[PDB]
Amino acid sequence: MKIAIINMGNNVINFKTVPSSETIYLFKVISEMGLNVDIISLKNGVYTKSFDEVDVNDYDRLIVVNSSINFFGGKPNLAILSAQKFMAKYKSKIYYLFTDIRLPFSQSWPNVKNRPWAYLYTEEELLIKSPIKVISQGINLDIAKAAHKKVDNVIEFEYFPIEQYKIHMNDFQLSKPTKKTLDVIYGGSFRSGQRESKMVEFLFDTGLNIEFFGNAREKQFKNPKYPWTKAPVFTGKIPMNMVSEKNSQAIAALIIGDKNYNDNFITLRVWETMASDAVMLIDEEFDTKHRIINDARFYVNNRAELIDRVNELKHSDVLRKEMLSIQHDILNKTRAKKAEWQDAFKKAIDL
Ligand SMILES: O=c1ccn([C@@H]2O[C@H](COP(=O)(O)OP(=O)(O)O)[C@@H](O)[C@H]2O)c(=O)[nH]1
Ligand SMILES: [Mg+2]
Ligand SMILES: [Mg+2]
Repeated sequence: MKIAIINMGNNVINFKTVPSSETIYLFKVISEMGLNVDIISLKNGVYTKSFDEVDVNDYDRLIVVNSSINFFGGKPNLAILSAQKFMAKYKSKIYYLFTDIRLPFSQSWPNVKNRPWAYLYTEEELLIKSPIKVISQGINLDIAKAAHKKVDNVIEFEYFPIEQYKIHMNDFQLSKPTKKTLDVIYGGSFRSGQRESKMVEFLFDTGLNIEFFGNAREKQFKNPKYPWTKAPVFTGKIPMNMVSEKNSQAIAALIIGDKNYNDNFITLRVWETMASDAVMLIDEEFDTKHRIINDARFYVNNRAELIDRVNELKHSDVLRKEMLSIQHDILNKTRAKKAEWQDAFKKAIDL
């Protein structure tokens, strides 16, 4: 029994990049389940074996982490091409880990054929024909299916909370009390504006000391539908393995998501935030039933309520520590279900 896990569109080496980090973390959580797993990437490394040195059909299961397959500048991207070539030769079912609604499985050949460098690859080499099982982070399978409406071989769909992987690591640990330097914090990309309204509502013109880290930059917020006067401070990107420590610098950390994420996705940030020393404040619309934490104090409906809640935490250290204790307790209640989680994952990949 040998399992192979690959990232469909990014090179995997270490924790210097987010997609590489995510693949390594998934590799780790699967391995810790008592399974033999290899990460296959462009070259052999501390965490990987090269695509060329192995033979895909020697593996009993092929797991693929979702990614975009867009070629920038219309130039070749070996991570994408080699991953799909690897997938194309596999003769069994492919398990696609669908954690980002915007990254559904897609065929690269259709884009390659019209390229001047098309002569470098053949349809036979890149067209993936094996049946595929999409393992959806989102519970709503129709949304997942709508996202894959163009593919002809994506046959199955099954929900599984993939991004709980950070809390189930053998080396997982809650963040410790941290000196506060910010009132509110949020880390992420601009996600092509798929969440601009919420970002402006909760992070702009608040009068609070707010920091926005990650790939997002102030100049990206220019939609006339969502005006603002004073923006939060944009500090740049940090390694994925440092996100909880970063969140911990603030009194509170914001939870928001894409339209299709509301009452559907429980993203990685939910856990990175819950496990941090920052009080988790959730956009009401993101979890209307309060399923993450059955305590309305952790939820905010708009800018005004966010401002009120944050001030409350600033004027009462005891309230802040109470809420942190509660989210830490809730996080642990989910960790106590690791066995179930592991068995659910194994079943998801037909083991
Ligand atoms: O500087 C940063 C900012 C974000 N992240 C990671 O990127 C995720 C955010 O991804 P995205 O912006 O797509 O938001 P999501 O849709 O995950 O909420 C975080 O949870 C982190 O794991 C990171 O590693 N470094
Ligand atoms: Mg994610
Ligand atoms: Mg309220």
